[PDB]
Amino acid sequence: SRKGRPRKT
Amino acid sequence: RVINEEYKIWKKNTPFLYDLVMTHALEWPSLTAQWLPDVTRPEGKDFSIHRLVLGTHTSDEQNHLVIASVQLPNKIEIEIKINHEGEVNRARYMPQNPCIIATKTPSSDVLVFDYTKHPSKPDPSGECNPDLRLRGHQKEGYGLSWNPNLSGHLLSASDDHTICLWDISAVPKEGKVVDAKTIFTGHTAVVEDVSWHLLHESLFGSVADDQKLMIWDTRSNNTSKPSHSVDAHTAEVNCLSFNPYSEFILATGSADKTVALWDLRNLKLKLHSFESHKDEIFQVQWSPHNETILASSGTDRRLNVWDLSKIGEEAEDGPPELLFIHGGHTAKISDFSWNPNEPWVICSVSEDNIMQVWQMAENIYN
Repeated sequence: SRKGRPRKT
Repeated sequence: RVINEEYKIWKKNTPFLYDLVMTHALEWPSLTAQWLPDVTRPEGKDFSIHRLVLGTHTSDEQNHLVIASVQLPNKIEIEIKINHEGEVNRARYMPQNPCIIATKTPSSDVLVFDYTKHPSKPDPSGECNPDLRLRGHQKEGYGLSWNPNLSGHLLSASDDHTICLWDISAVPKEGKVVDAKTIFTGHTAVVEDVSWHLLHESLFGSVADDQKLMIWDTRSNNTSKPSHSVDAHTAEVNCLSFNPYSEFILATGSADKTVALWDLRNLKLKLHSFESHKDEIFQVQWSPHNETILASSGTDRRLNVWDLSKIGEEAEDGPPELLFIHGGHTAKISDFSWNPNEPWVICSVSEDNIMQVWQMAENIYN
């Protein structure tokens, strides 16, 4: 959707 | 690919394109950004301290509502983290009391926090203990707007096709839940954004996946029919912004890759269409300092700055009204905010965790 899959730094 | 090359050109010309570029990788990405209106300017220092409302967007980890500080010339640090249930879709401070922040969650409830009533360090238990939970929606959303003329009147847009309004000004001290005062049902698809007018306490605009811009009068008893309904774009409309210097003017941004300019006195005809974005636009915001200046961002990883005064001026770089293309991000831009105390400073945040605080070169805007 509008949001992607996030990843931590 | 083309990203790497265009980024290399950007890097090369950065010293001439900017008076300031600061880059910071947040632990998790923020979907939201907004400068708080306060600035402290210490007498024995060559910088001032500004603050930002941010959020987290995690996978399998506690999310937080975040306040960060930024040192700007005349370092970026996290000052407050408040436990938040799910990612922060959007967070906006209340003009009449900027300690009050509303947030949109991945569930239906809209939350309100007064950050002075929470610790600066979050409890590791992870309980989300908002000051208020605002009920009325059936799904998550993005649009969120506080009325600058009616304290505690908040609008929200939802994927449930509705707009909710709450008035939180007279909630009992120990009350923790507020039911919507009014629900507006004019749209026939996901409502993407909502915004109050700056001057008229009863006027707000909404935009939706039905391709329409709607203008609403809160004094009307008919909540299913707006004052005006406008076929605004040829695809989903994701955002809108009212011009804070020109009471009849607003802008919308769309999946059709354009920003449309509108006059409330004649909404049947688009005033102008700004074309340069190569993909879906998610945010549009007028400059807080300059009436003819507007910015837009989205999935093409660009933040464009537009100058209305150059429309129709006398080539391959873009139209004359395109003032600046910020190419510092190499991922979709989620949100951005013009700094209200330092002209031309912008904070923009992208899906790859990057936050940039930047200011184009003085010679570009003269």
